[PDB]
Amino acid sequence: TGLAADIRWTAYGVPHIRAKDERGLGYGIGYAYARDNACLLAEEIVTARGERARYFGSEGKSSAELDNLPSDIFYAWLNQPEALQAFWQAQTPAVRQLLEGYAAGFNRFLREADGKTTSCLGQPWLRAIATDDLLRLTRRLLVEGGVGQFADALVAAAPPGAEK
Amino acid sequence: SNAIAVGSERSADGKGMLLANPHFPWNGAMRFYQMHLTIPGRLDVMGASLPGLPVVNIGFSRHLAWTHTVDTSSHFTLYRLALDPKDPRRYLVDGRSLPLEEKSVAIEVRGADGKLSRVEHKVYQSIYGPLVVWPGKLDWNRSEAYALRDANLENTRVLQQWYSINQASDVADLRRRVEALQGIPWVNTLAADEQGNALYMNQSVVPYLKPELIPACAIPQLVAEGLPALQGQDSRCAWSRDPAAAQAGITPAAQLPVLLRRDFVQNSNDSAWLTNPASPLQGFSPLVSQEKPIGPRARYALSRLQGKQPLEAKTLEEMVTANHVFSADQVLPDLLRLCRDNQGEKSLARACAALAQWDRGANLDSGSGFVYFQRFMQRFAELDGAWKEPFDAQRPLDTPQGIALDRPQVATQVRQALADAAAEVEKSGIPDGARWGDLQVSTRGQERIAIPGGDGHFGVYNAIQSVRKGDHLEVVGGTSYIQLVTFPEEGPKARGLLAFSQSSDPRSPHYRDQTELFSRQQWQTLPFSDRQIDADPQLQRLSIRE
Ligand SMILES: N#C[C@@H](c1ccc(Cl)cc1)c1cccc(Cl)n1
Repeated sequence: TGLAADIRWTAYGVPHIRAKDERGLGYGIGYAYARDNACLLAEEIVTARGERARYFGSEGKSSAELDNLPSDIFYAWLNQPEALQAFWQAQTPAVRQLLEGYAAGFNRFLREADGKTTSCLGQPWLRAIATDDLLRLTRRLLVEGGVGQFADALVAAAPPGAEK
Repeated sequence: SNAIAVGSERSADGKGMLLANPHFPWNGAMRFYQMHLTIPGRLDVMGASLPGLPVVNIGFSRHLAWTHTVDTSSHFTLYRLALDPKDPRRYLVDGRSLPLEEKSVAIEVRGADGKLSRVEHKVYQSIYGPLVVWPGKLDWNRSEAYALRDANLENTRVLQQWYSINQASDVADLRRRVEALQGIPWVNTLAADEQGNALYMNQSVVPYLKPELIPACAIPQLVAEGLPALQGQDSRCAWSRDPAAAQAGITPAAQLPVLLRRDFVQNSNDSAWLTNPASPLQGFSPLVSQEKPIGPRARYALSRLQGKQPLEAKTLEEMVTANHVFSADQVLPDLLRLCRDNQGEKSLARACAALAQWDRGANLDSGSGFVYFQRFMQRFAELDGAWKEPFDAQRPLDTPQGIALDRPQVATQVRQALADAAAEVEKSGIPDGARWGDLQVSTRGQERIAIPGGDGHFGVYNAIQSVRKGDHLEVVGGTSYIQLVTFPEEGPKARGLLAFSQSSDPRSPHYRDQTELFSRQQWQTLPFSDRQIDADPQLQRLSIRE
């Protein structure tokens, strides 16, 4: 609560969010983005939570074209509770507010959606989100310049056996 | 990605100007989204951001526009471990045997039968980070293993950093705000302001090693192919600490390239070196920037930008929408000559006619010459010593250039490459008279939309990466959010498009509307002032609270 935003859309569904503070600003962003891309975000948060194999089985891939089970092992390793808690504790109050407003505005769209712009309506993975989910997405993008390029290699790393 | 920032010495109005043409995927977690954010009195910024992020990543404000491109700097290092000769789960540092640590994660997996099973997986870690196996290249055997330390794992500053850039007033303020926080993960920044300053920064989070350490700390074979690889059995190869750096182990802002000019700066994913050739950026750590040959997009851009004539908004727009295949400039004159030298050689007839009729472009209407040229170039690239003039460090803008047809082993190999390319092209199911736009499309529900542009590796500024799907090339990434910003007296004038449209959902009114526009190369106003927003006859408004 104490979340409010004024949203104007111009041609091509570009939103213009006005708010008096970061929480209201994030509330308008999250709600406007959900209207256009709720399914995409829910999918990418599933990936970043390491829950692809849980909803989709081991036969499919993420949008980055990794197999679901190696992708999940990578993101479970990346986004462990202690890493997320340390990342959160290092955020400025303004950024914390932006993120809380975003999750609440996204969840508000989801509470009301009737499918007009949301093709994955009723799927079990289309779920309310939390600020930790947006930190999971953030960390996933941070490491795309680094260990994320070696995700398969991380999953493959196993010590040698008895061989010659 | 491309970026060009023009300043008061070269723009037609004597103010700043910025072309932002980032190249990123058309789906998934890096799919750009347009938005404008305003807290009246202290924030007003518009641009595009990535999924999940409540800040603008590339955009503009009343006096500033900025954009990014992926840099060539290293953002991690690999460490080669010397394993304990008694135990391949221990490794040596300064001669002392250390145990790897184990962290297990547990994943639920949905089965054939619809039930969940649990899969436990052990991740081994060293003091540097997790171990990584790339079979045949980075193995884990009884002698050695590789660990990977990623510098952005400790970068907790990235969102504050973009929020800070969103609040920047001009180029000087932007530079202060980026150099102070060092939160940018892995891209260059380029910007222009109303006063006419043009700024390039290779200011990101880059592992720091003092320069005297590099020669013994490098793994010489791995660095040869540009992998940032260090000796992990020597404690003096740890990233160097410097209390001026915002994060322990990263390069201080003072040691990262920056160029501030009043004429122009540009980058198309090459290093900092030739951002503007009148002032080369040289002398950096090899983890930061090296003097390598520039790819064809940068060569193309530098060919349009150098000289003394003013640059108009229109000129920068047309560098994108011309779809010129600049790599053709280097090889196609010599290639057509080989074609003339081989007339009535029937394996080459269709190829040579397609190539001679071709407009050298990746336009919707461009002829099948482009497809022959691509498959030939894929082969030409795998040939040795075939350039008439090879790369010349003293002429980095005009080399390599031309085919060495005066060397019979080359003329034979080049001819053979052209026959093999032509065979591949003929074996595929391309109709007669089909154009580039009949082949390269973006699917939208049950329909298709033709997309202009081609792979950045062939020097098309408008870079578009596609993959074969059935009977078509399906676009997967490239030109994405486009913004071209100038600064007339009333307020910033911004023009562009989001190529793939606002919404990834097929049910949305905004699933393909800008994609139809992108196909016809018709950029639009990006409305920013309340006067522009209110003039829009599609204007809609909703206020929400809880
Ligand atoms: N660096 C970097 C990344 C990046 C990495 C992390 C985050 Cl949280 C935001 C951006 C990037 C990706 C795509 C586009 C841009 Cl502009 N920047």
